[PDB]
Formats: sequence, structure tokens, C-alpha cells
Amino acid sequence: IANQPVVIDNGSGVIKAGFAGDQIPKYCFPNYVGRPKHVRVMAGALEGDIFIGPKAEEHRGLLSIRYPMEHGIVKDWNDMERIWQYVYSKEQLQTFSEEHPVLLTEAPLNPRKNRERAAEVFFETFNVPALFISMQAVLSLYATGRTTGVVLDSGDGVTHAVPIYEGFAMPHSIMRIDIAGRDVSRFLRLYLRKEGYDFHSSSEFEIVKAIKERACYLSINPQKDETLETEKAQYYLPDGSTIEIGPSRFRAPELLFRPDLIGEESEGIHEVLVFAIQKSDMDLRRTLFSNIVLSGGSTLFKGFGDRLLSEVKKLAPKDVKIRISAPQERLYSTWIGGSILASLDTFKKMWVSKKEYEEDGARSIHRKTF
Amino acid sequence: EKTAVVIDLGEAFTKCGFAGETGPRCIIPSVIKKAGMPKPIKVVQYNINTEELYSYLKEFIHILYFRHLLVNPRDRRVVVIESVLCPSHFRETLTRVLFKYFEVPSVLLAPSHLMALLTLGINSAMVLDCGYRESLVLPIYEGIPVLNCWGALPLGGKALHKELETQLLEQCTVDTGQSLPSVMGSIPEGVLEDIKVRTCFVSDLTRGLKIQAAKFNRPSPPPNVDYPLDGEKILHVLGSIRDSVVEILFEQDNEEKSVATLILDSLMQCPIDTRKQLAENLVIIGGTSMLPGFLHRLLAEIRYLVEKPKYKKTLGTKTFRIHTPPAKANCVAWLGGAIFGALQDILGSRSVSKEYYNQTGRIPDWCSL
Amino acid sequence: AALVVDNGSGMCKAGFAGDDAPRAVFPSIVGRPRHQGVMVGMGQKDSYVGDEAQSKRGILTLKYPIEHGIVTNWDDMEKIWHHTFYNELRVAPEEHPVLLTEAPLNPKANREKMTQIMFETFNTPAMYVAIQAVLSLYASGRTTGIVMDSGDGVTHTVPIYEGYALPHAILRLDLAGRDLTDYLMKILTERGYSFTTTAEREIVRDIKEKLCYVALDFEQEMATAASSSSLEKSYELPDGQVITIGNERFRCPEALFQPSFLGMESCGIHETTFNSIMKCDVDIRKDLYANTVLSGGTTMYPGIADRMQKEITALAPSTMKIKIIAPPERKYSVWIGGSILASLSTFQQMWISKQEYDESGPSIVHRKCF
Repeated sequence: IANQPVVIDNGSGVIKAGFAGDQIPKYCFPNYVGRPKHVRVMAGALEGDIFIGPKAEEHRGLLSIRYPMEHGIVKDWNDMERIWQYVYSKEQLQTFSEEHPVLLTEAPLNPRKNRERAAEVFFETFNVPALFISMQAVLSLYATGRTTGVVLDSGDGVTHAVPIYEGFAMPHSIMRIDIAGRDVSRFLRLYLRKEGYDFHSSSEFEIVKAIKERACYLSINPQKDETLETEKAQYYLPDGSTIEIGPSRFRAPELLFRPDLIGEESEGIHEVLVFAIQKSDMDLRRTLFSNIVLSGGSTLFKGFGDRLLSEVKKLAPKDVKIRISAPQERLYSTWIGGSILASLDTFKKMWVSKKEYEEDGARSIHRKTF
Repeated sequence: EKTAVVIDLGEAFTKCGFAGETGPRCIIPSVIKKAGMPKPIKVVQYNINTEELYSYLKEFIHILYFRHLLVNPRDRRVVVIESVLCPSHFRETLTRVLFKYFEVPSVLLAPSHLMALLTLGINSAMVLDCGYRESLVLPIYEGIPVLNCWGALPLGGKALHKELETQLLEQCTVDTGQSLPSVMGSIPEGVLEDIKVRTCFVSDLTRGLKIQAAKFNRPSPPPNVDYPLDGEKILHVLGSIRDSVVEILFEQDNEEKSVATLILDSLMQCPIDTRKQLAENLVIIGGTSMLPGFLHRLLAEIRYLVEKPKYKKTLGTKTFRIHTPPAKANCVAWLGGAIFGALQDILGSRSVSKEYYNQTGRIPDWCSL
Repeated sequence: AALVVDNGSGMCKAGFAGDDAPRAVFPSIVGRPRHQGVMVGMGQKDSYVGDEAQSKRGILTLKYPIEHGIVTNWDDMEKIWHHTFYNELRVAPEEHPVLLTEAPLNPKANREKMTQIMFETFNTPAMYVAIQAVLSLYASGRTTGIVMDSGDGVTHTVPIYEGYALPHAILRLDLAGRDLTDYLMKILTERGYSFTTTAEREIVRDIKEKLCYVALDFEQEMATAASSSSLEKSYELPDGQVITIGNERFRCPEALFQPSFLGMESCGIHETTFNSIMKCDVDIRKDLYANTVLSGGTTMYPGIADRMQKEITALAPSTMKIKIIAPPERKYSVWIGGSILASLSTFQQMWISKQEYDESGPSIVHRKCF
């Protein structure tokens, strides 16, 4: 049974789906479940109360949103099952889970229990013939066409840097942080309390994400921007009222380079990129600096790459040719690589079949991934 | 030598007096009385013209120091107890009014939760300040406030006022001058504060659950008493209404949020070593906490939320003790600032002076550089 | 009269000469707090040291000054010495002489800088730097025997015969307790117990001290772990939360015997000791096999002496009688040796003096050491 396999690119902020051998994912929507605030008398079997995808984006004010995933690790499993069911249902894909093999994605160094429970869902609740879980860094390199290079990525959940050199992923050189787009949105909300424009609800939290996406820029010199007085630029809400953003727009993404403003110790994006290159062997470091790949949504800030160069120039050895490459489609880079990986003839060998899972179990899935 | 000034600004009320005295000298409300004006305007406001705010602050400070302090603050220091997350725009305006107009020797913009912790005399504590506008949480561990662990729902005094205005308008019973419901569209805030202080009886956990069950498909409705009002229009306010207004403060469903849940979310964000000391020392301050029979309903609701499966996997068994302060619940933040200012002429040096303000530009807020 | 100060990378141990055990025992940490613009109440210390940093762990950035037995930050090491002398011991360094310890095959500049700080800053009357293995052998009582010393900084071996150290047969090893603690912390993250910050580094260290033990046979222990759940113990944290791990008890200290897990590409502690003995002269191997001394905290795992006996016998010829000297007080063996060395009358003529340091400089220590 070798049908056209489905590529479900997972993620805490956004989830993407479609088919193998395609240019761009046709079906992209944010990964959350929406429930009405003023719920009905019964607290068990709800009816007409679940919205996933564009319905939930349309009706924000009614629904109390909640993300099932946190830092690339699902907390609420029933919500992720409903989202996966919505992906497969007639509202998005219009195909059965029984026909096609599956290509799932996960962040590196996650809990194995969640990976096993993910496989349990795909094999038993849905009746998948074959499943394969893969890394985000390996997929990004497939999309670009390269074999060598570091893959710095910054989604909504996880920021991690995995150095790979001519098809050799280094496990001990991996760096990982719990500082990402969701956290950047949380501190922009914190800073907009200091501006005056307070936000509280989960639907109202998505306004802070929209402000982050549109009106934020990373300064080269943060001390110089602080000494200067900001202009206080404006932004219109979906309601109508104007908001003077002020210094919160530039101080919000500074987080990713300075996590001391949190009150929780993290490496940061710039250190993780350097540390991943440093932890690898001596001869591989110069090739890893030359081939630096960006990915995820939190790399799309204005003057992000210019700052990420300047931090590398500060930390890295002097007189070395740095090159932070970045594709046009940075958000979709991981899905494109999965579609390319799925289209290749080797894909049949890598996956975990349903029969092999029934015989062995979780051990066979752990062996095939690494 | 010189007893410093203490101020604790806010939207509803303003605690003010001398440093060293056990409790403030007076507490005039935040509003001001203007000649040729229908209604009294509030002083503490956000998102509004700079020059207007500056004039409003001068007007409030002028009526304050004569009546409260009976002195020129030009002789000695000041402690302006701003609540943390009070807008930087508003702080800059306060800094301008204190230095440019009046010309004080020194000022201080210190946080409310850390000073409220100085009253208890312990270095580590989870703190909750239920004021007028917001109900802010902030855990402190060994002096330093843990900032990213926080929470503040729009669920303080102003939310209770809005709910009282809604529920009274839906079910109204005014006397003649009987029937005639919904004659007046709105009602004044000062009267509605006096109703909250006197009438509103806070329910228990079991009573609250019974009220929530009744709202979505009636037990213990009494007691009910009328409220007198001016112009010969007494209104027969009910007993089930005031209990229903108090209930929305602890309403969990469909937001996953309440006054009780906000402490648990703050505890969730905090690290593992810090966790147990914050749970042991849970301080409750602010205006809404002065309500009668509030601390039980909170502590019982806190415990009920810990028993739920979602918080068992992280928190589990925890000894939630509520160490109460010496002064009253509203006036804990002020007493801390009075302790901070009176005793230490040394810790007055760390605060910003007039010499430093003119050349530099502004008092340093918790920000970059 | 004289003070002994074993400057360990983990636990800094110190006390007086001619004593049973040290008085001052604490972790060599210097926790600096979360620097935010918000104020702090009723005063506090800018940089904590020792047990104070361990008590108030949740906030402070715990940075060790010594990394692999190498002092990285010297201002941090100077604060810990100051904390040892004035606060803990309650005695000035000007009156008492000071015995110090470093691991063998260390950088030559580190002794010179250590000695400069003692004479210039601290104004010591007399000082000495000894090898840790030489003191560990001297605490045990024997003149002859190899010492497999292993702390959190550095594992190393020093073969000695009839009071004659063999400096060229010494073999320093990069594997140590800190690398085992980091490995345990990673495999904890693999089974859904994520510990990122440096406050949790001490909790996983404390888990490593309690639960973990050396396996007699690794493949057998892996097979029994899959079958039964009796080996799976539970450890409660400082927080009321309690966690259970099955595989990770025996798997953590196995990294000593299989460095391939950590990604070091080095010899294991079992065969590093063998390779040290083979580098010695052929006539004096029997006595080194007989007196295979252990010392340090990384040799305090239950059943490590049994595993060393199995592996060394497997490496060596069948005719040899292998024997591991594993005392009850091997955790504090380096300091006990320094106390006995300080107590002897022969050591009074072996000290460096202030006048000799002023004549020569820092380079005099290399002559005095060995």
C-alpha cells in the first residue's frame, strides 16, 4: 500500500499539511482549539462548540483559545487528536488516514513519552499504514538543497541549533532553549501593560501576536536606542482604537538575544548558534560558520539577521567568513523538505510500518529515528 | 533628623502620611473637587494628554500636602509607592511634577509588593494585591521580585462595580416620590462603593458552587436588606444579587482564570527551589481583600484548584499558609514604604535625587540599559 | 599551625593540619542574582558564596570558577578563598601556612597565578602545591600503589612505587562528575523531566548522589530494567513534586566505563588505569595491580570497586591478583593526605617562603612541586 503520503508539519504556534511532491503547503492554520466562553449547562459532550482553523480565526471574540502544545511538547492530547482529525477531515484535506502514509515532524531532544503517545494516536485511533517522525533541521537542508550547514531555527515553541556536515547530524553538538515566539508575545503583552494598553483574554492574546508580527524591529545597538527617545508609532486594532506602541516594539524581540529580562536563565539565539559550532570538532567549525541556515517565524523581525551577524562577529574567531543564508519561504522551509523527503524513493525504507509497530512497539520507532 | 513623606497613589484611593508613624495620617480619595464642574474627575488616569496630566497631578499634590502633611516637602525626602506595571508615561509625569514644579530634594518609585513584604519581615513571599483596576500577583524570593512569574486579570474593584451596575439595572425595585424599575440609567460611584462595603456578603466555597450550579440549571438566597438613597428614592436591593456579584470574582469556567487561579499560574511559572517557600508565605493585600469573609473563600478555592488533576502533576501536596500583616489589608503597601523611608537614611541614597534628574533625564524604570 | 585547603571543582574542602576531617566543607559556587531594574528590600549581598548560594539557589546564576580542575574566573576563585579563610575557618591567612592541591598535568600558568594570589593578595607566610593522587595515597597509608582519583573536575591516575612517583605514566582524563551530572540531566529530559537552568543542575546532582550505582554487567542490567519495575526508585525534590526513573540509575555512571555515550572518544576509567600501569616499568606492575587505590566523590557509587575488579582482571593477564583499595573515607582522601603531610616534621623544610618568592617569583613553585 504505497499511496501519495501526507506531510503534517507540526508546531506549537502553527500547523501545516498537504501532499507529497508539492511546491508549498496548501493547508496552513494555527494549532489551537477554541471553546465558547459562556458554556452550556452540561460539562461533557459539547455540540457546535469546537472550532479549528479558519472558523476559529474568524470568530475570535466568542472563543476562549488554548494551545495544546508548549515548547514543542504537547500537554493536552485530546486537543491534538481533534486537530489531527480536523486536518484529515473534509473541511481541509478531503482524504482518509487509512490510504496514505504519514510524515510527522518534531523538535530535537523532546520527551520520548510524547513521541510514543504520538505514534499510538496515528497507528490506533487513526488507522495509518506507515508513519515516520523526523527533525526540523534535516528537513530545512532538504528544502534548500544543501547537505552541510548549521540550522538555527526559531518557531513559536522551541529555538534550537543542530550542526550537520555532509549528511552527519551531530547529537552532542545540539543546543536547545525554551525561548521562542510564544514567549516573545508574552513579554510584548507584559510591556504593553507598561505602555498602558493591557490585554488578558486568550483571544485578546492573538492581538499581541499580530502586533509582534507587524510592528517590531531589532536594533543593532540596544544601549544607543535606549539613550535616544522613541518616536511612538501608531497601530490600528481590529476594533478601531489606535495604540501608541512606543519603546515596547524594539524591547520585545531583544528577549531572544537577552533572556536576562525574563528572570529565567537561557543561552539566547546568538549564543546557541555559536555554542553549537564550538561544541563540534575543530575542522568542522569554519564550514559550519559559512553555511548558517535560518528557519521559523521568529527569524522574520526587521534587522534580526543583521544583529545575528554582529553577535557572531563579537563571539566567533576573527577574520572568518560568516554567512547567514535564509530562503524566501522561511516559515514553509520545513514542510517543503518533508514533501521532498516524502517524494524520494528512500522514504519507503525509513518509515515505521503498522505491522512492525504491532510486533515490536515503541522500541522500533526509537531505533528508526536514530 | 527628618521624617520622609510617603505617598501611595491609585485610581480609587490614596494612602498618604509620614514615614515612621504606624499607619497613615489620612486617606482622601483619588478624585478632585473643581469649581464649575458637574462631576469630580479622577486624578490617576492612563493614555491621555501630557500637559493635562501634569496639571491634574499638581492640583492633587497641592490639595494633599496642606491637608495631609502640613509642611513643605522641600525639607525632606519622598517615597512615591507606584504599583509595578504602572505606566512609564505616568511615572515620567510624576517625576516631572515632583522636580520641576515643587522642587523636592529626592523621590523614589519603588514597587508595592516588595514593600508589603517588608511589613511581614520575611525575605520570601507570594503576594497578591487586589486593587481597584487590576488584581496583580508577583512572587518575591529572598528580596528580589521574580518578574516573569506574574499575573493580572481585570477583576478588581472596577469589575465588581460594573457587575453591580448590571445586576441592579436588570432587577430594580425603587420607591415612589411602588414598582418603576430602570428609571435612572446609571448610578454614582461613591454610592456604589458604600453598597459594596456594607451589603455585599462573601459566600463560602460550597455556597459558591451551589450558586454556579443554579446559574446553569437558588439554594441559600437570604439575607436581603434595602439601601437608603437621596431624593426620597429608597431601593429594595436583594440578597441573591450581591452574592452573585461577588461570585464572578471566583468564576473559573470558559476563561480558565480567576483570583485563585492567578496565584497557581504564578506558582507554575516559578522555579522548583523557589516553589515551596512561596507556597508557605502567601500574602494577600489591597482594597478588594478588605471585604468580609474573603480570605476563607480564597484559601478554600486555592485548595480546590490544587485538588484538580491539572495542578496535581506540578504542585501536589503544599502547605498554603496565609501569614497576615500588622496593619489592615488595604494599607499594607503604605506601611512598607513608611518602614523603608523612616529607618534608613542610608537606603535613601539609592533613590533618585534632584541633582541626578536634571542632568540625566529620568528615573530608571526596569527596562533596557 | 598549617591550614590545608583542597580547592576542588565541586566541594571546596578546608580545615587545619593534624586533623581527622575538614571543618569547612561547601560547594565552590558564586551565585550572582537576576539583575533587573527593580529594587531589592532591606539590603543583600551582591555576590553570594558557598552554602549561601546553595540555600538561595532558585534565583542565582550558579557559576563554578574551576572547570575541569582549571580556574576560569580568578575573581570568583578569590572570593571563595576569602569565604574559606574569614567566614568559615575564622582565622587570618597571614599567620598560618597554606597547603593547596591541583590535579596532575594541569596548565603551568595556573600554579603561578594561584601562588601569586596567595602571596600578593592574601599575604601568606608559606605555601605549597601538592598532587591530589599523592595525598590520596598518603591518606590510605601505603607508599606504593596507583591512585585512580576521580572528582567532579578531573579523573586522573598517578602510579607510585615505594615513594617514587612515575610522572610519565600519569594519564589525565576529561571525564568527571560534572559530565556525568550533565549526562543524567539530558537522559532525564528524554523521559519528560526537563532541567535547563543552573538551579536544577544541583537537584540532578543530588539525584546522581542518591540513586545511581555502577552496574556489574551493563547488558544484563538493561535486560532486567525492561522486564521488572522493582529497580525503578522514586526521588522527591525540594518541591513537593516526586519523579520516577528506571533506566537512568545504572546508565548515568556507565559513561565512566563507556565514554562513547558522552561523545568524548576517550578510554574508560577501567582501562585508563590499566593503560597507566602498562606505561610503568615491567618489574613494578604487580604492586600497582595489588594497590589500585580509589579516591574522590566519583568513586562513591555503590558497586564501582566490583566493576573495576571485573574490568581490570579482564584486561590484565589471568595469573595476576587484582585488588582495589576502596576505603569508607575515599570522598575526603585528598584533604586527609594534606593534613598528614602538614603534620609531619619533614614538611617544615619543604615550604616556600615570602623571601624566596620575592627573590625568584612564581616560577619557584615548579621546582618545589615535583
